[PDB]
Amino acid sequence: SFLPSILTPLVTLVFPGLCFALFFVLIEQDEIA
Amino acid sequence: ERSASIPFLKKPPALDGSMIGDVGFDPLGFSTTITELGGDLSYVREAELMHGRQAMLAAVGMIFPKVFGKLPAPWTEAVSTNPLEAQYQLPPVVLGQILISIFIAEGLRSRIVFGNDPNYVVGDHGFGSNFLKGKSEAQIADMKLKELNNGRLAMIAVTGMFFQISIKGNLWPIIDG
Amino acid sequence: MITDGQIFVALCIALTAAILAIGLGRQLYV
Amino acid sequence: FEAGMAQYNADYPWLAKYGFGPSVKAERWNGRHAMFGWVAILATGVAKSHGLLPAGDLMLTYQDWGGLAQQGFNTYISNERAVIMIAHVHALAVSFAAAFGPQVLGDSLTLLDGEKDEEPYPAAEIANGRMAMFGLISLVCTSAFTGMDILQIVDIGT
Amino acid sequence: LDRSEAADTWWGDKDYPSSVVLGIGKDVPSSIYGVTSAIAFSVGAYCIAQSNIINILSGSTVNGFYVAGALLVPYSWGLHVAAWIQKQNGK
Amino acid sequence: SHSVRVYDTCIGCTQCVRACPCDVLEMVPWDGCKAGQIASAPRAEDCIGCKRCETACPTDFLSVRVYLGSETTRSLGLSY
Amino acid sequence: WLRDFLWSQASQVIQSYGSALSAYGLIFLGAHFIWAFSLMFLFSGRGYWQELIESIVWAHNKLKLAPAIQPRALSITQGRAVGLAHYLLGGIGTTWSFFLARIISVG
Amino acid sequence: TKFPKFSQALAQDPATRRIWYGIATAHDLESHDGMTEENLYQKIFASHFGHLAIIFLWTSGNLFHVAWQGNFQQWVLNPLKVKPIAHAIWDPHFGQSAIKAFTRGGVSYPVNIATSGVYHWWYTIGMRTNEDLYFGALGLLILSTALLFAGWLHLQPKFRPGIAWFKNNESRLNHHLSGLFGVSSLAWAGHLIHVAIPESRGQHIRWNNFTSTLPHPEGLTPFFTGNWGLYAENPDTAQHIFGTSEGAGTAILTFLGGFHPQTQSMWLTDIAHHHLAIAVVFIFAGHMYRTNWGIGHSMKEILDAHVPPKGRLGSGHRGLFETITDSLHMQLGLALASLGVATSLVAQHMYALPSYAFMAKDYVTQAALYTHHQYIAGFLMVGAFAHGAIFFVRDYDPEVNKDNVLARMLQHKEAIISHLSWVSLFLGFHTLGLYIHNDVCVAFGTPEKQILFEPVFAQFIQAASGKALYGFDVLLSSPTSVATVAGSKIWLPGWVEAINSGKNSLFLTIGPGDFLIHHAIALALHTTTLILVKGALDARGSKLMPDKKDFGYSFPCDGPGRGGTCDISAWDAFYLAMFWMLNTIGWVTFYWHWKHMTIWGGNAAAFNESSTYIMGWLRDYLWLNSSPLINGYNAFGMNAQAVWAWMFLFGHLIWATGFMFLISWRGYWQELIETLVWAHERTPIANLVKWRDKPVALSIVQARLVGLAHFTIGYIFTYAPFVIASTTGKFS
Ligand code: CLA
Ligand SMILES: CC(=O)O[C@H]1CC(C)(C)C(=C=C/C(C)=C/C=C/C(C)=C/C=C/C=C(C)/C=C/C=C(\C)C(=O)C[C@@]23O[C@]2(C)C[C@@H](O)CC3(C)C)[C@](C)(O)C1
Ligand SMILES: CC1=C(C#C/C(C)=C/C=C/C(C)=C/C=C/C=C(C)/C=C/C=C(C)/C=C/[C@@]23O[C@]2(C)C[C@@H](O)CC3(C)C)C(C)(C)C[C@H](O)C1
Ligand SMILES: CC1=C(/C=C/C(C)=C/C=C/C(C)=C/C=C/C=C(C)/C=C/C=C(C)/C=C/C2=C(C)CCCC2(C)C)C(C)(C)CCC1
Repeated sequence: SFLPSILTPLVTLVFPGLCFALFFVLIEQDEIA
Repeated sequence: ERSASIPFLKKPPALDGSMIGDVGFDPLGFSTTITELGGDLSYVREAELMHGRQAMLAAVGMIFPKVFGKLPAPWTEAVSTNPLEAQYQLPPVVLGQILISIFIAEGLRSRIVFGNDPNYVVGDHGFGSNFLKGKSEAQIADMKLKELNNGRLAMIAVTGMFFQISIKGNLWPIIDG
Repeated sequence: MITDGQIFVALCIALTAAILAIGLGRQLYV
Repeated sequence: FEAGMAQYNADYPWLAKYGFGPSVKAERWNGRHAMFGWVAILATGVAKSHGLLPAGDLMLTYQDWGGLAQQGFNTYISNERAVIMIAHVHALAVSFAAAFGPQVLGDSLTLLDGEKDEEPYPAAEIANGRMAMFGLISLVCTSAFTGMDILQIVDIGT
Repeated sequence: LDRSEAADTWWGDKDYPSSVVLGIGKDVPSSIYGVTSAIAFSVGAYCIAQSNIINILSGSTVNGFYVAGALLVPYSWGLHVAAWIQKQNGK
Repeated sequence: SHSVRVYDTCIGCTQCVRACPCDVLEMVPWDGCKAGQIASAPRAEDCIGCKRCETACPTDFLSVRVYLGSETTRSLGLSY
Repeated sequence: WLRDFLWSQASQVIQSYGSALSAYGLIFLGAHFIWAFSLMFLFSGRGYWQELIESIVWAHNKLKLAPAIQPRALSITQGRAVGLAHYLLGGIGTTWSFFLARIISVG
Repeated sequence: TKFPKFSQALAQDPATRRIWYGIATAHDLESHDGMTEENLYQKIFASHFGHLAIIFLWTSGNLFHVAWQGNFQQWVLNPLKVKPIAHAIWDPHFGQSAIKAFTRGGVSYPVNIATSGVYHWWYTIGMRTNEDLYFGALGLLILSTALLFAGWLHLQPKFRPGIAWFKNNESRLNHHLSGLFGVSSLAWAGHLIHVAIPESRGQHIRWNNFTSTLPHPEGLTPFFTGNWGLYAENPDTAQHIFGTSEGAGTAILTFLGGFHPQTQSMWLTDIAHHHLAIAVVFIFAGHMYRTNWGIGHSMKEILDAHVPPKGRLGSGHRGLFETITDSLHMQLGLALASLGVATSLVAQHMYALPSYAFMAKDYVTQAALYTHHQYIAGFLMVGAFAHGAIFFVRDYDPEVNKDNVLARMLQHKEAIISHLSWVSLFLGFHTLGLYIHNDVCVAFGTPEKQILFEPVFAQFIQAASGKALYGFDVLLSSPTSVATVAGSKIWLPGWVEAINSGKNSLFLTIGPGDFLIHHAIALALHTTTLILVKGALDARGSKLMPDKKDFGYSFPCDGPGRGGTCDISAWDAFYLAMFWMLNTIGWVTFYWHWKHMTIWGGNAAAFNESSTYIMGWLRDYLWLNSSPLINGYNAFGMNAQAVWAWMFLFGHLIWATGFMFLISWRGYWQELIETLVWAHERTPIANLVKWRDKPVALSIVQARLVGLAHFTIGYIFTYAPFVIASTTGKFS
């Protein structure tokens, strides 16, 4: 099928990259005032 | 000190007559353990009302398909009049669309179910509540108790029905075949 | 032979599980 | 429904500020993309009718596109798939330039950042977007349940 | 069961345990305990011997009333321990 | 920051203060010891945790004791 | 490198038992043993060994033979030195036996 | 509101260690800021729900992938020839040669050959088509959805259970033994009798007709009349073929014993009877404890009054109930120890008594499963001991355990540690000495001088179980024995032929190599227990550090004073015993794999001759069987084992990289990072990009953890390719 081509890059490159970006930004968020 | 339903067993500590249909019937003590845990009986009462209403609707809709009739038969001509067979014979369109209708109804209900609304009354979803405006609080309690009793009966009835259709294939006084 | 529709309904159930997992994670965080 | 918005915001208090979430800016942008996508699938339908898209049983080869060709796998990629994917890559590149690049002209994507708000809902494009996205979800619903494909459904319904 | 809802049964200082450890059998006399222990051990040994030794146990035919009674050997052990406990408790 | 404590087994040898490379410790008057002094840690925030005080302490077990805790720029001793 | 050099040329070493190069095979195994033994000193720490020595000293004191020269775990610098020395000896001995057995057998 | 919100100290931490310590202390809920016991228990409950959801998602994923991309239907027809497929490969880095090589298993796309035995398990329990696997995957997905909803729900205010409910031990134990164990095992027996035996006998019983089809021709009339032998009458014949009605019986509950001849696996009727009987026993066991009615037992009373006379065991078990029901670490340690013992038991029993059809001839799956479960058993045992140490250093109250059975352990810990040291030293000295003696004797061309000790006691136990080749003639090996006479009519007629048949792994023949390797295993177990026991007992304090409990469980050191205090915290005794866990499980798996490879090849003389010396171990097991792995890819081409070769060298690399963290320590790297900080701050252009957390070298405990993880992961990722690729290449 075409689901492997559609999903493997989506879930192994785009999603983990966005997760790393989100985690980095969140850990670098400073205290509220 | 003693249950009003089972006069040789202790009254359930959680139940105290402050709910509709309270006759001290809790041998196992579900209310007792829930109160020890910390939760209230609002969840179980609202689930009871949900199950009772669904059982009443199911009972009427299961005696009907073969009593007054299986619709004008635009598409239901092929669906078997046996209720346990009809569920595995609904078409994809009607099945999915009944599914999505009940899904949106339940999803709408879920927020007020698990919400923190202090004014929420159990079993008060606003559907058809206009008739309760005229009646008095004693009458309101009587009507809610009648609803609870009918649902309680239907929960057990239906259960019978389903089993009779499963093992015998017909109810005794109705649905001869 | 598993059908495309079968894979799709399984994927829909998986997405529902994903939403519930996100909710559980949020409730665990708070 | 505003109560659900507050419940979300509350839960996810970060995604909220940039407009990502149940926001009017997000609804508007999708709606724009959904209208463009109705136009897009119509364009592909007439292109396939007029045999516009290099098409047929022709398939890529490992010697021309390598491992992305997937030659030897069960998947059989076609040159029509390749060319439409190239068109979508061009669309994505232009979009990425418009989004992460200057707000040269037009409208932002991230709620104009700058601590702007979401303007709760011509300004009927949001209604059209509601139309387009409900049509799209209906199309996937029929393609999944009835199994009658997509271009075929569009052609027979139109 | 809560931690408070428990009798004090520790007997390390004493030479014998209190009869509270027997539970429902706390009030049972030592003579009755001992004679019932002897009867239980004899019956259980007889049942096991007739199930397995005297007749080799066949899967097709097992009595069941011999399987029962074989459990009385542990019961006989408990009964003679309780007999000793009651004898030392003078009860 | 780390927590520096001094127990009453001290014998006023003033060697912990000498071993101290951050001026965290000082001698203060005391009644229990014959030398009339006891170590004290009024500047524990400057502590880095090398435990030279503990190394230099001659008691059978350490009158001066350092418990590592929350890290800071000073405690980590980062020049950057 | 792993297949055509180490695995391929270790044949002359491992197949040396019962021949003149049996000494090279034995030294090969012993050098491997010493290299592995060194990792104990390289990874471990003095506090664990001092506590273990305290338990053993109790066992000896129970029989009234604890020495006047009290036993101690090796210093930290000494543990590092012992680990390094055993590591180097094991490695160099392994290569020594391997090269000598291989070259004497084939050349 | 920094990332470690649960730890204000780490939040104020300005270096990069904040992220590391927050990640590694995220799940240490007991030490979190502003934490209460009730909230701790509720959060643990929710995390348990999420974990169960993850397990069921993993199972559903395996089932779905086999259903969608696996050749289950083709494998069903010819189990002994078709290779099971795990899942398809999607990799844009593969070349045409790689795609061609990985195209296998009778499919048109690259795939991976399953080595988990899931095909055999599902075929045995009665899965015959991809549709059944898909519906099972859907059911597991729905179950995971329900579990996630439950985890969310039980964190709500009105649905948050209380501390008393959590600490209700009697009700939990009653239900988790009578329902979770007992009723679940009864349900599995019902599943076997209703779906698995009919499918093995050639009947398609599914949800649409299991109501109509009777499991037995008699029905429940024998059950209610008490003529229960009718269900054992007419067993399966020795000419039965699995999955076909020819040679099929009607018995549903039997005690034939032995093995099914065609599949060389245990009888499904025997398995159903097993589960039924053990379900009955568990249901009886689960009525022991007092819950709301009067009958039952009080565990506090039992423990309190179990004290032997004259203070033999001190005050007895007084206070143990309080400590166990208060400390979660003791409960965790007991659970981990029990589960590690159970994992070792399943590893030891699956190969000896295979239960799944055609698994005995699937050599790769057997070795993979044994190695897998033995490694997890070692991990669980080390975890049990580590959490016992944490309980001692965190949750132990001497006032409660005033002269307790637990306190006397601390009282004579010196004797315990010294005797563990003695037995470890004795075993190691003499095992290594005998091995080196044999090595030198064979090296000097005189194998006759070897010190070869026959494992007489193990051979005696085999003879007592029913082996006859040794000629001991004891108990079941003796025809005249009363034990043989008593058992002659139920299970011995099958068991004797099964054990004496030489084509099986049931009670393998043993010799001097088995003696020596077993004593090596004893050495390794005793040394691991020595390290772990010493850590647990010295966690509270020591002569070098009597106040260790104040510092806690995992601290770096006490400084260079008093001669040096490296690795003193009793977390470092986990760290150091993990090495011995890897060592002992590696020895065990080497032994299993070699003794089974030779027997599969019909060349057991090679093991019996060469296993008596370490050169033979290095030559005839590692060097000999490493060829098909390293030749996975070479200069001339590549095979399907190229992935396994890559992984062998990758695990080698990870294992070697662990040595860096384990050998080189923090000061060198801190100075190096200071130099790098200077360079980054002083270079132009790049100095505009500036960090937020000050970069620092990894902490001492952090780097010990990282090095140990590299060591362990390299260990497993370099042994798994060997044990799978060599077995696959040799097919024996
Ligand atoms: C409900 C569950 C169940 C069922 C349906 C069967 C069915 C069968 N078993 Mg039994 N079995 C069971 C439970 C069950 N077993 C349990 C729990 C055990 C103990 C581990 C055994 C141990 C066993 C053996 C060793 C053998 C069988 C065999 C048999 C066959 C004939 C038995 C017979 O005629 O007994 C008729 C008996 C009765 C109607 C009355 C039984 C009442 C019991 C004794 C009550 C007390 C139970 C006790 C407290 C539970 C704990 C166990 C205790 C004995 C140690 C038949 C296939 C034989 C076989 O198939 O050989 C090929 C055989 O050799 N069974
Ligand atoms: C827009 C709209 O609609 O607004 C709504 C709003 C609102 C408020 C909801 C309204 C309402 C009211 C509603 C919905 C009322 C619904 C009432 C309904 C539908 C009530 C069924 C009861 C059934 C029972 C008790 C069955 C007993 C069954 C029993 C005990 C049996 O027969 C037993 C038996 O069968 C067995 C088991 C086996 C057989 O062998 C024998 C028999 C047959 C004897 C309004 C105002 O009307 C309109
Ligand atoms: C039931 C319920 C609730 C609800 C609800 C309801 C009814 C929700 C309904 C939601 C609904 C109906 C959501 C559809 C979204 C569709 C989108 C975004 C599609 C975009 C698709 C786009 C932009 C596609 C674009 C293209 O692909 C096209 C077409 C052609 C290709 O060339 C490529 C491109 C990219 C150009 C509450 C109120 C929330 C509370 C509680 O939960 C209970
Ligand atoms: C530190 C600590 C801890 C931990 C611990 C551990 C980890 C342990 C383990 C342990 C173990 C792990 C053990 C085991 C054991 C075993 C045994 C003891 C066995 C026995 C057996 C038997 C008795 C058998 C018998 C028989 C039979 C029955 C049949 C056949 C024959 C024979 C003879 C074999 C805790 C947490 C507690 C806490 C405190 C501290």
